[PDB]
Amino acid sequence: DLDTHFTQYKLARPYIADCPNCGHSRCDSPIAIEEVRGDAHAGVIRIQTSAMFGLKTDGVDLAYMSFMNGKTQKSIKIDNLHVRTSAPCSLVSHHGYYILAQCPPGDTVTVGFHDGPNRHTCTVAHKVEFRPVGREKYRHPPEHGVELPCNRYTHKRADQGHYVEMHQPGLVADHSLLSIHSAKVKITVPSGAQVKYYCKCPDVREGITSSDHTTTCTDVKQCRAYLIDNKKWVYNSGRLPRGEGDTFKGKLHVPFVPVKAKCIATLAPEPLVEHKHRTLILHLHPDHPTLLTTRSLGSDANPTRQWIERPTTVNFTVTGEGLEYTWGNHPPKRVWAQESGEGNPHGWPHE
Amino acid sequence: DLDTHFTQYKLARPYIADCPNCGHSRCDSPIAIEEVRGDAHAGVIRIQTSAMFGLKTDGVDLAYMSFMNGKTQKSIKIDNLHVRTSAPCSLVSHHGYYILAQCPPGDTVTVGFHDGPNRHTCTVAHKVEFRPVGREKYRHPPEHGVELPCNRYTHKRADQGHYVEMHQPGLVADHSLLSIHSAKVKITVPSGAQVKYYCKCPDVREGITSSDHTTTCTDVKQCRAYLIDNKKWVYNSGRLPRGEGDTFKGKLHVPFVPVKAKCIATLAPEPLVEHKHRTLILHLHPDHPTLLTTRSLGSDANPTRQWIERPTTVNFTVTGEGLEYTWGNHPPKRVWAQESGEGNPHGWPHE
Amino acid sequence: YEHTAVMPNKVGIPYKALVERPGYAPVHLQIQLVNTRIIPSTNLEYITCKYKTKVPSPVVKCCGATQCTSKPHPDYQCQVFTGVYPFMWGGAYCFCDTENTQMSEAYVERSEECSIDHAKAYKVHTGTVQAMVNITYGSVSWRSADVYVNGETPAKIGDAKLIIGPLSSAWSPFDNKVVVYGHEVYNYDFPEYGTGKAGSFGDLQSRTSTSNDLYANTNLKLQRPQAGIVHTPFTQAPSGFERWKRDKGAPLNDVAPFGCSIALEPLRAENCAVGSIPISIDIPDAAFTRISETPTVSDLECKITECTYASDFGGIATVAYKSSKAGNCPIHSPSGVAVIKENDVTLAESGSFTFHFSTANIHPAFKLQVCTSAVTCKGDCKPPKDHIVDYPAQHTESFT
Amino acid sequence: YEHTAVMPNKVGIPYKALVERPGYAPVHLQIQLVNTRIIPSTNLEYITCKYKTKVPSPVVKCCGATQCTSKPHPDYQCQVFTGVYPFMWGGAYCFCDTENTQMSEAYVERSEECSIDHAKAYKVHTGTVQAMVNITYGSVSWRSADVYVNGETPAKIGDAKLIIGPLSSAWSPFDNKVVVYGHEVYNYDFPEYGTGKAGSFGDLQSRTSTSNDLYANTNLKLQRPQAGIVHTPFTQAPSGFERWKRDKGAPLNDVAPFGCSIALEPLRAENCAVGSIPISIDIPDAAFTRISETPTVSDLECKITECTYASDFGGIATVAYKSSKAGNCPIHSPSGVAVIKENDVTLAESGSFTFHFSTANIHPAFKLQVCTSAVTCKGDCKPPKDHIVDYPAQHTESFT
Repeated sequence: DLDTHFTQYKLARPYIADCPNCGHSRCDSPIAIEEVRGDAHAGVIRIQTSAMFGLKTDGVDLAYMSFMNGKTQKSIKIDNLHVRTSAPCSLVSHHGYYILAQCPPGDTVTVGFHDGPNRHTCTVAHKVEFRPVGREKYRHPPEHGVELPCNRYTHKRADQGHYVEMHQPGLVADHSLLSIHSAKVKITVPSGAQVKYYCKCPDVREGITSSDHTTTCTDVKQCRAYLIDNKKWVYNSGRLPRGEGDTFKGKLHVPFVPVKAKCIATLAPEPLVEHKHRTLILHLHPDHPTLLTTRSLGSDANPTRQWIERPTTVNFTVTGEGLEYTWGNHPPKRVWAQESGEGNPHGWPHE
Repeated sequence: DLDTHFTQYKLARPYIADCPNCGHSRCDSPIAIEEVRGDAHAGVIRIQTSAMFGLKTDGVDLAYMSFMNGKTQKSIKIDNLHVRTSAPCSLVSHHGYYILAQCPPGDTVTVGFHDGPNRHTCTVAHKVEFRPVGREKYRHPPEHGVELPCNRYTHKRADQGHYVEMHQPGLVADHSLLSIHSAKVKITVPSGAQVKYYCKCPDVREGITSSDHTTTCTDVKQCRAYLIDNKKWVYNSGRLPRGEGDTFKGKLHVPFVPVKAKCIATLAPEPLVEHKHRTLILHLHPDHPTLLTTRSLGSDANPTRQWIERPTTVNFTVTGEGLEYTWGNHPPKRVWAQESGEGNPHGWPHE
Repeated sequence: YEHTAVMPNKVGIPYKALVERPGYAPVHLQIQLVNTRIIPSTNLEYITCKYKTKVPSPVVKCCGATQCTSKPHPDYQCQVFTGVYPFMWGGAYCFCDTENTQMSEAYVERSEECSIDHAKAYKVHTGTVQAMVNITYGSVSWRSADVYVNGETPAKIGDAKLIIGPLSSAWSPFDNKVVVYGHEVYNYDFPEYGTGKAGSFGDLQSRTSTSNDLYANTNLKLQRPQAGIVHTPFTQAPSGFERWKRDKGAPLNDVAPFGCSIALEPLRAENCAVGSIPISIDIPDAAFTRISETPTVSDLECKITECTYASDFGGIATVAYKSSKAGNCPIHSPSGVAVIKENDVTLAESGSFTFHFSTANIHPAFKLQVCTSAVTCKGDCKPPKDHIVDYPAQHTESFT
Repeated sequence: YEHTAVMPNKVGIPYKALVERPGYAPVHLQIQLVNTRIIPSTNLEYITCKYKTKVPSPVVKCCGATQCTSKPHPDYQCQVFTGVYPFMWGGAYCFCDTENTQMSEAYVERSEECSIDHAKAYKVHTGTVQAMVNITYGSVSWRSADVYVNGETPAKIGDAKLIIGPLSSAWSPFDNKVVVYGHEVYNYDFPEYGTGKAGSFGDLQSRTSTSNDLYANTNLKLQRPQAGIVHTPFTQAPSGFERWKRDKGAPLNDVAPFGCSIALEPLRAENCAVGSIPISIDIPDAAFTRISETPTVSDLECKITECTYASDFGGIATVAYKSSKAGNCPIHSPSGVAVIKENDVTLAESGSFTFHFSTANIHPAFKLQVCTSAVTCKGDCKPPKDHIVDYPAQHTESFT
C-alpha cells in the first residue's frame, strides 16, 4: 500500500532535530533516531526517524522522503535514506516517522545519508534481539531452525494497536523560521503552527505566544524557533521539546506493532531426546542459548534449570509418572517412565 | 415531559391483553395490570396498565386515556378511568405504560373503566411495602413525625433513573388484525411488525419470525396470534409475550422512579433528654411506635433495641467517649458523661 | 519525640490532647475526629434490594410442550401450564384448538428503588485500611492523616505518619458480609455471589443497581392461570431489603462497635468514638513547637480565677508561670479531663498568665501539661451544670 | 458401586478405573483427571512490559522560573540540564545566563508489545475453584468435561453424578499475586497497584497497554547531553519483561511443582501432573453391566499362545477363563492403577481370549479385575520401548 492511515500521514509533517551522536561535532540531521524497536523477533526492526518519510504529507508514494531542510520540506526519493543496523538493511515499508526494515539485530542502529555541509549520519542505542519469547534467546535474522512462538512485525501500517504521544508538539530549532521584525528576531510558523517563543531577552512565553515575539533581542541564535503542529501533529521526540502554555490533542498511532504468532524463528540445532531406563539421556548441541529445564511429572515436581549453549550430554531422571523436558521456547516435551532399557520379566515364558 | 419522550409514545401502541377478574368469561383488559410498585419507601404508588395513557400517542397532555380497543387506540378522556390500589387513588401522572397515582399501599391493585354491560375492571396481586428509612420501620407512616430522607415519587410525569427491558408491544392476540386468507387465518401488522405465527399446520413455532403467516389451518383459535413489533418498544409484560425473530432486548426506561426526596416519614416526640451522672434518664411518651436504640460508645457497641409505643422511663449509661441516643429513625443525639448536681473535685476520671 | 495523645475518640466535641515532646517544646492538640473511614481492598459482590416482579415477556412456543427461551437476565422462574384457552382480544394466541398452553415466566428484576435508597452487599477484606484522626493541633496546624496497608499507596497523609491504636477506623465495625438499609447497616451474612436464594438478605443479587443481569430468586412462585385461560400469576413473597428491617441485625449507625455510625459506604465508619485513640505520630520538628521557647518549664503554680462545673469551655485559672527560657508553651490536661482551648499559653519567668479550659467540677484540680511541667489549677468556684451536652470534653471520663 | 477415584491431576493420562461391585458386574470407568484447572477470581492490577521512552516532548522552560507542567498521560520524569546552548538545525532555544538550562523530560511509556504478548500482573482474589474430569465407563465411551468445585456445580456433568474436588491445585503452585508473560509464569508479589518499585518487576506499572495513569520509572534516569547540544539520554534498567525471558526469574511453566506448563492465565497452572481431583461418583445401578450378563469369573487363568506387550496401549494376555456365567466383561486393574485400551471386552467360559490393557510393566502381570475377580495376567510377551512418549498411559506407576 501507499495509504494505510491518513491518521499519521496527513496529520504529521517532517521536522529536523538533533542527532544524539553523529561525530561531525554532533550534526543535526533529519534522521535523528528515536525509538529503535527490534521488538519483533523475526529479522525485522522498526526504526523511527525524526522526519516523516512515507507520503510527503499527502496521498502519493511511500517512495518519497520528506525531511525538513529549512522550515520547508525536501521531498526526494526513499532510497536516498539508508537504514542499517549492522549489515545494510532492506526497507520493507515506511509510514509516518516509522520505517519497517529487514535488518540484522543490533545493540545500536546506524542510519546515514549525505545532507548538509557534512555527511549527516545518525546513530542511537537500543537493545535488540530476535529472542524467542520463552526459555530461548536469539541473535541473527531467521535462516535456520524450526518456528516456535515469538514476536514478529506487521506489514500493516494502519495499526491502532498502540499510539505514541504526538499531542501538542513543540520546538526543534529551525532558525529559518526566525525572521527579523526589522531589528528584533521574529517567530514564524513552519506551514501553520501555534509557535511559542522567548529569547534570552524578556518576552511572554506562557499562553499562546504565536502572536507574541521578542521585541528586545536581535540575535536569532538565542531564541525559540517552534513548531507546535496542531494540525499536523508531529512525533514527540526527546530531541523535539514541547510547549508549556498551549494544549492540543492529536495523539497519533504507530503503524508497526510486534505481534505474536508463529514468528519466522530459530530452534537451536536438534537435541537428542531418548529415554533409557527411567532416564532421559540427552545429547544436546545448540547454537543460540537454550534454557533447558524440566518438570518432573506426577506427584513429583523436580525441575532442573541449566542454560545449554554448549554441546553437553546431560541427563534428567524420568520418574514413573514422567518428566518433562523443555528445550527452550520449543514447546515442553514429555517422557513417562517405567524403564525404556527394555526387558523386565513380569510374564509367563511360553515363547 | 410532553416535549421529549416520544421514545415510548410514537414507537408504541397500547396493547390489549386479559385479566382474571373480569367479563362473563374474562374480558380482554387493555388495562391489564402487571408490575405494581408500592415497593419504594414512598406514599405514592406506581401501577402499570397495559394501556399507554398519557399522550394519545401525540405530543401533549398526560390526562388523556389511550387504551387498545381493536388494533386501534381508543384515545379518550381519562375521566372514565378509575385507578385504585386497595383504596381509591387520585392519579398523579401517566407516562409510558406506567401510571403513578396517590393512594395508600396495597397487596393488590384494582383498575377499571366502565365499558359494556360489565364494569370492565382488572386486578392483580403483588407484595408491596413502603417504609420510612431507618430505625422506625413501618409499611408507610401512620400520620406523624418528621420527614427525613427516603424514596418517594415525583408529581411530574418524567421521573427517569431506571430502565426495564423492553421488547416491543409484543405478542398479544388482536383478532381485529386477523383477516382471513380465503378460509385460513391471516395475521396483519399492528403498526409495522414481523408478526409471529404458527398453526397446528406447518410454519415456525419457535417464534423465529420475519413476518410469519400460517394460512394452512382454517381456525382462528388453532393459530398463534402473536406480534413481534420491529421498531416499537413497550414494557415487558407476562400478558404480553415476546418472540425471538426480531425481538429487541433493548432496555428503554421506566418513568416513575422513586427518587431521594423528603418522603413522608416518622418520629414520635418526647425524648426528654436528662442527664444525671453518666446516665441519660429519659422519660418517653411517643405518639406511635418508636424504635429506640443507643450506643454507649467506645470499642463498646452497646446496642439497645426497644419499640416504645407508650410511656416508659429508660436509661442509657453514658461513658468516657459519650453515648448517643437515637429516639426513632431521626439521627443520633449525643451526651457527655458526668454528674449534674454541684460541687466536686475534678481533673481526672478518678475525681 | 512523637505526638502524644492518650485521650479518647469522640466527635461533635472539640476534644484535645497534649504532645509530650522533650527535644522541642510540647504541642497542644485539638483532636477533632468527625471523619473516619476504613476503605480496604474489597470487592462488590452484588447490589441487593427487594425484588420488582417486572413480569418478563416469555417466548411462548405454545402447545405440544413449550420451551422457555433464555432471556438476558440469568435465573428465571418459568413454568408451562396447559388447559388454558387464551384471550387477549378475540381468541387464542396459541396453536391448539383449546388444548393450548400458556407458559408463564416471571423473573425478579431490579426495582426502580434499587437505583436510589437501596442495599449494597460487600465482602469486606483488608488491603488499604485507614485509621483516620484529624488533629487540628492549634498550637501548630491541621493534619488529617491516614494509615495504609498497601505500600504502593502513601500513608504519609497529614503532616507525616500517624499511627492510631486502638485504631479509629482501620477495622470494620461491620462483619465481612454486610447488608445495608439506608441509615441502618446490618452486619449480616449473604450468600456469596451467583447462588443466592430466598431466606436471606442477598437473595436478590443484581451486579449493579439497575442492571441487565442478576440472580433472581426472591421466592417468586408461578401458579396455574385462573379460569383455564391465559395470563401470568406471579406470587411474590418478602425478600432482602424489605424484611431484615424489622427482622433486622444490629443497626450499626446506632450500635456500631468503636462508637461509629455506618450507612451506604464503600466501607467506612463515620463519626467514630472508639474507646480511645492513642495517637502517635512520626513527625519532624515542624509539627512541634521549638525548644527555644522553653527548654524545660521551670516552676509554675496554678489556681482558679473562677471555673466551671462543666465541660463547657468557660473555666479559667491564672497560672504563675516561669520557664528556663521565656516563650510560648502549648497546654492541655495530660488526661484530657480538662479540655483546654488555649493552643498556646505564654510563660515568662515568674509572671502569671491565665489560660482557658473546660473542666467538669467546682474544684478543678486538673493537671495542665505546660509544655514539660504539669500543674493543678485547684480552687473553689461556682457550679454551672449542663451535662446532657455532647460527648466528653473531659474525655477518658468516668467521674463527676 | 459408588466409585471413588483419586489419581494425580495429570493431563495426559487415561487412568482407566474400576467400579468394584458384586450386586452388578464391576464396570470400568476412566477417571482421567485431564488438565489442571484452578481458575479463581482475579484482578488486573497492572501490565508490565519492556519500556519504550516515547518522549511526550520535553516541556522546556529555559530561563527564570522553571516549569515542566502537566499534559495528558501524567507522570513525567523531568530533569534540567545546563552546559547546553542547543542546536537541532538552527541555533539555541535555551540560552540565558540567569540559567542556561534546557529541561529534558522523558517518561516510560508502554511499548507496542504491552498490547500483545506482555507481562501481566494480578492480585488474585480467593474466588472460585475448578477441575476437569474425564469419566469413561464400561459401557459409555469417554467424556472429558469441565467441572466446578466451588458452590456452582460440584455435581453431575456427563455420565454418572460426580462430586469433584477439592483439588490439590485449587490454587496454582505459584504465589497469590502472579505475573504471566506468554507461556512463562513469573510469581511476584506486590500489595495492589499504585506507584511501584523501580528496577524490579512492576517498575513499569501501566493499568493497561494504552493508558493515562501509570508508574513510569523503569529506573529511567536522564543524564546530561554532552557537547552543548541536546538529546535526551535514557539510562534504564531492564523491565519485568526483558527479565522474564532472557534475564528471567523463575519460569513457573518449568519450575512450578507438579508437572505444570502454563499459558496466559489469571492464576491457573495448566498441565500439572498432580493437583489431584478426588472424584466420587454416584452411579445408578442401571448404568452397570449385570453380573449375570458378564461372567461371574471363575477358573481364572492367564496364559498366552503368542504375545507382544505394550505399556502405552496394546498390552495383551490371553485368558483361560471357564467362568460360571458368560457375557460382556468390563475390565480394569482396580481404581486407575492401569490404563485399559478397552472399556469393555467380552470374556466367556472355556477357551482362551485376549483382552487389551496397558500398565506400568513390560510384561502383563498387572492384576485385572475382569467384571468380578482379579488375576495377574501373565504371558511371556515381548518388551516395548514405549516410554519416550508423553504423560503416562501406564497410570500412576505401580509395576515394572
